Amino acid sequence: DLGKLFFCGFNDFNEEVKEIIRKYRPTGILIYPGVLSKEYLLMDFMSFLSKEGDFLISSDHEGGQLEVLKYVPSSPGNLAFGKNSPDVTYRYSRVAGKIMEIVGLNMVFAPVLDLLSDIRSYGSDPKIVAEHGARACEGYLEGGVIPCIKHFPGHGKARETLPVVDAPFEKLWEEDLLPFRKVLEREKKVTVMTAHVRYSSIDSLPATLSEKIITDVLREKIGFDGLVISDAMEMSAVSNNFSVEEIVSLFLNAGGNMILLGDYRNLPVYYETLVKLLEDGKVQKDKVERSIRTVEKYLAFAKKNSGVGFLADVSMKAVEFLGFEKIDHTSEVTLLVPSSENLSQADTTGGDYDQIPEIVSRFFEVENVVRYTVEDGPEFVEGDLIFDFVADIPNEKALKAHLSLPAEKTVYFVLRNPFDVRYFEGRKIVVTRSTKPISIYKSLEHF
Amino acid sequence: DLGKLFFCGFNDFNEEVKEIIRKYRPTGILIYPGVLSKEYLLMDFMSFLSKEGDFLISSDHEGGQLEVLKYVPSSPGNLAFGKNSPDVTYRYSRVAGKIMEIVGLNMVFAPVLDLLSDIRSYGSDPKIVAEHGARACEGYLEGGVIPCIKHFPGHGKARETLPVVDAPFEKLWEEDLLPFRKVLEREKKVTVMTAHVRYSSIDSLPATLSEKIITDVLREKIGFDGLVISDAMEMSAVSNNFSVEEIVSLFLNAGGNMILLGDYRNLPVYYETLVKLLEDGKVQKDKVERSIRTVEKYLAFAKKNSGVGFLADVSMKAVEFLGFEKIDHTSEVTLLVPSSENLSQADTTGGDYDQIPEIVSRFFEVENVVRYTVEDGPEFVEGDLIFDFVADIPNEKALKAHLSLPAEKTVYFVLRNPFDVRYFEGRKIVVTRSTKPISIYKSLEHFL
Repeated sequence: DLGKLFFCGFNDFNEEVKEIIRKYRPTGILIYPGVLSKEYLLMDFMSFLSKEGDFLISSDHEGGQLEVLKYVPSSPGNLAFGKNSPDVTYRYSRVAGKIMEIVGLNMVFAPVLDLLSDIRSYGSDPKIVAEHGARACEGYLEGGVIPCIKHFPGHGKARETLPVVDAPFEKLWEEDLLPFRKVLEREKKVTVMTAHVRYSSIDSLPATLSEKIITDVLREKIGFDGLVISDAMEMSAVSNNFSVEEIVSLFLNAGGNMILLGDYRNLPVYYETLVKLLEDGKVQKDKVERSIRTVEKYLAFAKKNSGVGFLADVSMKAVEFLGFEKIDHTSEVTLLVPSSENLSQADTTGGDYDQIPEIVSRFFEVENVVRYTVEDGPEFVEGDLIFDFVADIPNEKALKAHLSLPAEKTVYFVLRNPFDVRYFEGRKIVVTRSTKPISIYKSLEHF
Repeated sequence: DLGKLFFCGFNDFNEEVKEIIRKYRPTGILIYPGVLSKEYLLMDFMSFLSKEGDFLISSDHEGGQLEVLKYVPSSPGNLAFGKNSPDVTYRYSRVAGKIMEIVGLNMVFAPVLDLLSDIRSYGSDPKIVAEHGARACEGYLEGGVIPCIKHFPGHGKARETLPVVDAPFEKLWEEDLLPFRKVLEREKKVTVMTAHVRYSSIDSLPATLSEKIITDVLREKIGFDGLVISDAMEMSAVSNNFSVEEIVSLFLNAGGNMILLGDYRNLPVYYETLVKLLEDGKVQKDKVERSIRTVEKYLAFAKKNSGVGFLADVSMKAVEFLGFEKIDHTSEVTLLVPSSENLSQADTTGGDYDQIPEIVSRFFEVENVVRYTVEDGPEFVEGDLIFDFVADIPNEKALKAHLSLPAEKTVYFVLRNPFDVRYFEGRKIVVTRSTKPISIYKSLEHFL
């Protein structure tokens, strides 16, 4: 139940992350560049989430200034789009959505409806902002991702730890809030992210922590009853001014639904805080169930597809182990990595070899990497454990170099043609049928 | 008319490329990493093709070993997939197809139906290769792109300028062609690429140029009356052993439809060889007009959207020029480009500024680059032409530094907040609403 109320950022994928997700079951999964820029990890992560349950998976891929998804054509951004027809915004959004879906994302942290008063905004004109945001939201929706409008009730006027807007509510309602009204009044399956700002006309609390704003204006005045999510609670604007206990309770009591933690590593403290609040009766249980239900309702209509995780399975299924069940964590391994013989523009082999050291380092302590050329084979070396990555064996000379290695403690990764197994009768062999990072990554993971 | 007969590879996009394309009207545009890896070029190229006509836009994105499109999730490759359900191959091909489509490609040079005898083949058992091949072709078509099976009738056994396969035609028919048969009689909407191999059981000529293979084994025996495309004719296996004249003739007369020039620069030569061979009667007019029709057929069912091209237009449209309409292309520009700090991993403005000199290099033969810190302003600088790219103006000492620059030679690029314009009253100003390469590129083009 309580994991539904949490949205977590991940900058890596590893046993710790797996553990946290299994232990607390947070529904919200925000994936950052430390995962995304390493497509084998992204694929594994998605494979894992596929098997583990039912998640809202998001990114900060707004287009323009903030772009993290390689898969999605680069956008000049919202301010550019602000001078075009809202139809094209619909167009870009529907493409981003579609690609996001294929990849496996089912939510996006966008569009920004804050006003200019910079390139992250559609513009200074409230109507134009609303027109674009609305079409943006339908685009994303039709593409396959639940969007998220930010930052309610509008961050555009703010001034500096917790920034402050002193516009009177009337001004706020006609200008900053307009796009939020239009969008919510027209699109339903939309989430809303709250602003870490003090609106000195209406509450001393930051909007994120204000019931006046979330309840009185968002839920009531505008009558929005969908998912409300915080900005990241570690940001200085709130974390420097409030205890975790204050934060968790104020937000939930204000009507918020999901707490966003930019750092998954903060979940055990936040979750246990909430457990306590429920025991204290300081957070009314009905408010928690309402949010769980709201969360599950979005969960229900979000797309649920393996995304890119299927590619991790394809890869794993092609691998063969020959001559061993497994081996153990030896602090160090020496890696014999063949040099990038091919320099043709479309061939990716070279880079794949370049990545091997870092892949391996997720499982062992590489300690030593030495590069060797294919035609000679590798130069004899000694170490506790030795991985010899094999591309091809072109000649008896090389073949010998490869076999001079201590059979008791080398593992040959037959990366290309499996019929190179023949050259290692009665030795320890990993047959990937590819040089790709993911194939190598999955192998090691299966020790 | 006969631009339909040509497929040309482009590793760049520029005034020459545009000129070849308008002059001769090649149907097939094959785009290489030289353009793909520079997204703003990819965009302007698609925008251009879009305004100019109706093409077959393809890439060598096989997946696995050969990957060229950032947009497509990487794949472990056909050999890996060959140990998987054919359904997954269908699955990949479809997502790959659907992405190519969004981007603006409407064809792909895959799958490889060649047998293993490595990582680019589905495997050694032809049964398996057949299944995966057809599933793949189905996938790509479902997604929006016409595939191209290759290389007909199969490179797998090539013994290594012009390789030879000496297998009995029966072994061929039973093994290497098995997949070509299976895909080809299930999916008429496919295309076929020819192999630069000599099959000694059939012909002394390479398949690319063999009427015994293209007409007798493919068009008649198999049944295939769709698109036949050459492997690239500059490849030595044909370049070293035959002349342009023989090449254009043997191929077209063998029943091949599109001639692939790896290097679009060989077009003028190849093109005029054909127009002469037509006057000479050394090339059968029936086949030329037949091929033109086959090509138009495929074209008429290929997807047509501008793809990523619209993003060029969107970027262009958000730009205003203020205080001039055009500037004389001087010999050198000096670029004042802001330097960038520690910022979120998600923020691309910094990488964007780094990219400005390569962009401007496309329009100037010499350039002095100086990097200034936004908070200080630009150090005073001289040049025939100065481009002052402005992120923002936080202080007065800095605004001063920007303003001390000479107003008849310096162009200010207001990259972010268009409010900033006010400061540069009456001066020459480019208001992009983006730090993105494409916006800066589009601006320069427009004032030259």
